[PDB]
Amino acid sequence: SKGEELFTGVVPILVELDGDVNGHKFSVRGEGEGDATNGKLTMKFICTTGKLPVPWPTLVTTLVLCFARYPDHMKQHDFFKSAMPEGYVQERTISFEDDGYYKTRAEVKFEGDTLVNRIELKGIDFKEDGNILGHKLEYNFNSHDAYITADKQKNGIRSNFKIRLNVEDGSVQLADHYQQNTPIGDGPVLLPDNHYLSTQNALSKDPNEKRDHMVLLEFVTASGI
Repeated sequence: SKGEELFTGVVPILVELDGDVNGHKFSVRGEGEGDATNGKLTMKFICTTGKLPVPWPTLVTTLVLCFARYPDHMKQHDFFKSAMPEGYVQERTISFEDDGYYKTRAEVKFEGDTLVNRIELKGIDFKEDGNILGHKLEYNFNSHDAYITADKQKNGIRSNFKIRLNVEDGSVQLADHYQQNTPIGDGPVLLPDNHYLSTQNALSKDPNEKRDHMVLLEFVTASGI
């Protein structure tokens, strides 16, 4: 795949998110690099408008599946890299149990040598002292698997998956994700057989950083074929 050739080394990443949750407007910018050969990415994100009005763990999945590692032994098509450099649109509904929901639309594509994820996020119907707007979630993110299927009619893929967010009182709150991806432009893409992506995330803080921020290490690996 020609798109696959763009990922054999280390690739710089830029993430830009404009958000509006219950009328609270905010922006996030992130920079880092991705190593798709190892399924690895490292990022630092900053809330550039001041205080982030939602917990950072609720934004992890919104803030580049082209950096997944697709192992040889499954020998299956990589939709996300095959769409590059022109890239793809990634859209989601994210529902939080007994609370509001996010709607997201992002374009993932090369701008020069940088893989860019540019996102528009809207949050609706949140409770002002629920776990999200009330900041009652732990600063961590559990490992999870997500099932990927081909969407033949839209020449893309879909994925419905759940995330278990840890609440400060010891319980969990489900954030259910409903995702669809479609290619940008008219280049040919590879539609995969059904498979899984497995993800792990390590969240930390920069001790010299005064702004509201998140340092992230993430691994994404394909399986099941």
